[PDB]
Amino acid sequence: KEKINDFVRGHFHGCFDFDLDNTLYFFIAGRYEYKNKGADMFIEALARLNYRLKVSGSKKTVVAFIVMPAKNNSFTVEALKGQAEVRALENTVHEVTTSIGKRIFDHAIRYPHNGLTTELPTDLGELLKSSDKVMLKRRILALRRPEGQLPPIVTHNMVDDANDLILNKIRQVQLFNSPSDRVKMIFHPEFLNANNPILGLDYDEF
Amino acid sequence: KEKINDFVRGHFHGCFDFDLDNTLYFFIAGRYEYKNKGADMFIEALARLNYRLKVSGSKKTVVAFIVMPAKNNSFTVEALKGQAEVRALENTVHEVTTSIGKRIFDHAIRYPHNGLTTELPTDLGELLKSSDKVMLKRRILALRRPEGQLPPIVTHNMVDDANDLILNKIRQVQLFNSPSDRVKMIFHPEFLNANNPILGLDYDEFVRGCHLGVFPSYYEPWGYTPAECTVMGVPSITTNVSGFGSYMEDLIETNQAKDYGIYIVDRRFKAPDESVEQLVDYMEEFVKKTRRQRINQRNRTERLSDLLD
Amino acid sequence: SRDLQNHLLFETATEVANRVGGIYSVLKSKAPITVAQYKDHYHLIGPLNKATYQNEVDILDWKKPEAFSDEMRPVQHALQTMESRGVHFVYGRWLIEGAPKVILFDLDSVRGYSNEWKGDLWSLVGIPSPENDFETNDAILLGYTVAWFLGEVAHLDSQHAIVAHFHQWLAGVALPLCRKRRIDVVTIFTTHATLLGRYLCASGSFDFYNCLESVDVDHEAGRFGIYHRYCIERAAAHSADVFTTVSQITAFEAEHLLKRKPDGILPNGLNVIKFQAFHEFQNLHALKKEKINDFVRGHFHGCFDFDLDNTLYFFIAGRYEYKNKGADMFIEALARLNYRLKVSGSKKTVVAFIVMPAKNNSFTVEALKGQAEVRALENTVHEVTTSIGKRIFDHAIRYPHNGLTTELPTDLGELLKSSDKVMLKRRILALRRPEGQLPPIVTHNMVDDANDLILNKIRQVQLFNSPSDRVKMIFHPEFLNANNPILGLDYDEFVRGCHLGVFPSYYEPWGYTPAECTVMGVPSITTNVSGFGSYMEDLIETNQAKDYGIYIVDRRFKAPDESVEQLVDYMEEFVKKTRRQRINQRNRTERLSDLLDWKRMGLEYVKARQLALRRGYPDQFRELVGEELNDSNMDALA
Ligand SMILES: O=c1ccn([C@@H]2O[C@H](COP(=O)(O)OP(=O)(O)O[C@H]3O[C@H](CO)[C@@H](O)[C@H](O)[C@H]3F)[C@@H](O)[C@H]2O)c(=O)[nH]1
Ligand SMILES: O=c1ccn([C@@H]2O[C@H](COP(=O)(O)OP(=O)(O)O)[C@@H](O)[C@H]2O)c(=O)[nH]1
Ligand SMILES: O=c1ccn([C@@H]2O[C@H](COP(=O)(O)OP(=O)(O)O)[C@@H](O)[C@H]2O)c(=O)[nH]1
Ligand SMILES: O=P(O)(O)OC[C@H]1O[C@H](O)[C@H](O)[C@@H](O)[C@@H]1O
Repeated sequence: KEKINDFVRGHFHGCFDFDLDNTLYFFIAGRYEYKNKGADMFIEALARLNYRLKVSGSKKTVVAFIVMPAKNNSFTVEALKGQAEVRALENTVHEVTTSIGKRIFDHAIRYPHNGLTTELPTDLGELLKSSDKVMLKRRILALRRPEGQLPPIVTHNMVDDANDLILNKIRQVQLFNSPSDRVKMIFHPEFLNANNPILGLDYDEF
Repeated sequence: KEKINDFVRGHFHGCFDFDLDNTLYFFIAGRYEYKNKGADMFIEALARLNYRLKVSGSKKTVVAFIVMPAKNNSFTVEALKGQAEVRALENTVHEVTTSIGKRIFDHAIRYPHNGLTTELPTDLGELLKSSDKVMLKRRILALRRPEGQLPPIVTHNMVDDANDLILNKIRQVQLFNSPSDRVKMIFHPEFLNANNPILGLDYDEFVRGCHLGVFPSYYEPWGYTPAECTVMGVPSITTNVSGFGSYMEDLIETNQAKDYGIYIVDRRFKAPDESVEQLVDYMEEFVKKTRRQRINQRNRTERLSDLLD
Repeated sequence: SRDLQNHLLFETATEVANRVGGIYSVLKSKAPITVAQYKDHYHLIGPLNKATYQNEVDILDWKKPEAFSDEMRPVQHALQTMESRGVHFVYGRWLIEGAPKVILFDLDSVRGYSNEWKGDLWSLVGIPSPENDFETNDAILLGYTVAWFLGEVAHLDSQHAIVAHFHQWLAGVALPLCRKRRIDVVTIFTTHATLLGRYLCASGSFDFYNCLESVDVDHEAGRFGIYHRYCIERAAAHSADVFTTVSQITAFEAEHLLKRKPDGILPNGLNVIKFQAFHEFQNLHALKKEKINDFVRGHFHGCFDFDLDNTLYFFIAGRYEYKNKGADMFIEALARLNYRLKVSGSKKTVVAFIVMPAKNNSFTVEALKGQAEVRALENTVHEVTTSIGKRIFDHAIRYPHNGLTTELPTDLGELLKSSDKVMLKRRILALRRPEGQLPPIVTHNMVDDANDLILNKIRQVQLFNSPSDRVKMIFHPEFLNANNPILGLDYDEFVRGCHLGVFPSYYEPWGYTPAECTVMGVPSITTNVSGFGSYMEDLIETNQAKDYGIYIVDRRFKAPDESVEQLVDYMEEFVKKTRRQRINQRNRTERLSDLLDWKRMGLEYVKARQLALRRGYPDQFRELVGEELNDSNMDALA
């Protein structure tokens, strides 16, 4: 689940308005047989669930995955960039927390000497310096997405996007991953594999 | 030097009121020859240095090490506990900063949604929870020393503590690592070795980490000790009755030699109390230096090591 | 009765808070000494970039009484007058070292005035301003707005003498207005190039440096469709109390093309970041180089057949001006260098980066996936070594019991299990690339790949990053920034990581690009027709200059083909160096930093301001100093 969470933060970079501790992960998968496999029904019911949850005031979020193979030209640049920007924020946080550590540690070892009156730091300024703040703010800027751009409904560039049965159905029911939709939609038109650059899970693990 | 610091924090646990970024490490090392290796001058000089630094209101600290083998029953319980107590605080801080990490990250990735008005957290309470505080306070309590206990002057249990020349001399001059002393004494009665459980450095590594060797020898036909020290780019005090000192004295004009990290005490044409006062003048002249001055002096000392090849 | 010692300074430029090129770098790097000297009397001025000003400018409240002193009070009243005629602006601290107060004017806020202002410029200066050109529109708007502003300050303030300094023709429309309106300020104009000089060199046809005196400026300004802009630049240079360039090369050029001999040179400085340890810059080189190594490994996944420990990194960087910045010579020289290195059997590898912005649709999927593929292998390796660790540890702690007869494991199989081998082999497969596919020569998808000048030149010389090529090419058509997903470095960091900067410019009034390398202890190749190269050539004997990491290519007194061969000689001489010799050359390069510090260069700006005050108020200057001093130029006065 935590690897799924990693992908999902990247996919929703700059539009991340829900708590993953209160998010559920539904999926459909198999060969791309729109009618036979239930993909038409799945997408329809999710749209009705999305309406149902909004009405009842639910705080849950469903992220729904479709894993069926379609003709594509690999992953979108947005799917990969989002992943990299998140990875980059992580690494920046790790540098900052390492500094925080040295400052907490010095305070702890020195108390109660040199005018330290509390066992621990009380003010965030004792731990978090302006250079630390600058690089975090830059990492946050990298994750911002354009005015009115929503999290996409597909992870790849499709050969025939305009005629695809699953995408046209998602567009018809109007699940565009709006912030007010409690049900999110992600079509992944490739079979899962641990060498996948965005979601490095084999299907069984996923 | 970071490995020495790590040892010093342990040694001074519950008594750590000075700044390691502004602490210098002096050492003497060799065979236990109290008189011939100058250990008596060294300790006597340090006690006078301590006086001069206190009077001048200097905020610097010198921690002097004596590395000379004496019969012992290995490390004290105190030495080992402090090392482990400090590690235990390290690991607990590492847990807590991992937590702080998750919380900073969440805020960063989530901004500006769900009421996050600032890009970063501003209140420490968002990052540091009460379970985290309880852990850290417990580690801090483990580091507390009993009322009125001072960091020891020795790391080991000694076979004949009461008749040991070095410890008798340290106690005679009353260098007991009191908080108001700006000079600290640590006698480590065993050659260094990276298997050592409290200061896991071999000797060459230890020397590199230090700031100044002090080797006021009285009988010393060569003096391999300051020579090695010079080869590691560490400045050092020697004497004109040491063969290393005699050789450098003849090879460089003595006021210029201080620039290349070679201080030479005169023990041949001066009364002992004049030699001690000169040794203090050199130590005090070195403490005064800034970091940039220390760095460039080491550079010059390292060049000088071509001459000993 | 205006005070000459306690005076205001107003510095005006289009790049005041948005990077276009080197002028941004001048104003920024120069702010610490300028603020140190003036404090609350200094103000930068420019056009408000409504899009990008958010990132760099701290917005301040100019209306509160606390935001100005009482001697500086007139500047507030002047801004309150501009408000009461509807001129919108922004007051703020620029978020740089120095922290200088800025005044950015909204050019949309006076756009209604365009036609009567364009007309006043025609009738009362002479400048035809065809409506087509949105650049010369915005220059006229800015210039009229600023001359209006200084007009108010000059009337409302009666204590301070005022120095108005302006950089480039874009900010120089205010100059003729201050002269024509007899406004009580003294003006400096600094030009960082010439319009005609760019365009003459760009059309890389003729021998500009030697055949300069014989160009008909009116004919030539005509044929380039530049005359209306050339006329602004000329009026700036002619209307200023003091006129300056940045280099002697450009001074020679501004004499003959703008028709006024400059009063002196304002050579460009850097804000020299000292370290407490001199050697700290060497450590930074090795840190930043490792991040470049990380990128390279991804770029060459499945085609990685060289040792990065025996690989050097050359770069050219700058705005996309193919002839003027010398991208042509660079690519040509690398191709010959490749041939020399193959012939002499060299084991070294050179990876050449070209960092020049071009129209693009972001990074290729390929370049991103490789980074992801390499990062994924790294983590699998980390997993595998953790397990290896448990196993060495068990062996070591158990020895010599339970039949462990040697202190350490001897067979790999004790440590590396088959499940470990299976995941490592999967990651190796993900890095594999199809039969015959070569590492790209470019990291982005181009708009107009087939017509791009750099790509066509790389194709012409056939540097396709083949395994037998000892020189590799990577074109990165965007400026570097630490949020970049494939090479997460800021430009300064990347420069520290590299080994050699290569900037064989034909047209370069100064060239901060090699100067920035020098300050970072990175050797650079420049030319004798560049401001920086001419300047350094004058200070160091040209063979000694190579040992301090200042390689200068002769593009004045040599045929273009001799220059290419000289550039190649330099590259090959550098490639032959051992590591020790590289480390020693970088130290020698670093020592030259002091020569480029603003603490030295910024004295020329003081001479330029003194001369303005000496020309504007001769009587007062005389009685302040004691003699009638020579005002003919900057050095004659000092
Ligand atoms: O990825 C990158 C790569 C480079 N840069 C920066 O771009 C700047 C280029 O200035 P440079 O002086 O080399 O030439 P430029 O201003 O383009 O042209 C001339 O004309 C100029 C007109 O002002 C004159 O000042 C200049 O000296 C002349 F040669 C330089 O300061 C780099 O640090 C960057 O921000 N990011
Ligand atoms: O990313 C994926 C998703 C599914 N599967 C497998 O492919 C089969 C899908 O079956 P299919 O849709 O062909 O027919 P079903 O058995 O589902 O009716 C299952 O056995 C899954 O284990 C896979 O290998 N990779
Ligand atoms: O912890 C230590 C301290 C010293 N030494 C070595 O001990 C020698 C000192 O020599 P000693 O005092 O035994 O007599 P000397 O040879 O100086 O006359 C030097 O060469 C040091 O390298 C060592 O190996 N480990
Ligand atoms: O990148 P190179 O020119 O090979 O330099 C590599 C060198 O860089 C710096 O000097 C480092 O401090 C050295 O440890 C390293 O050997």
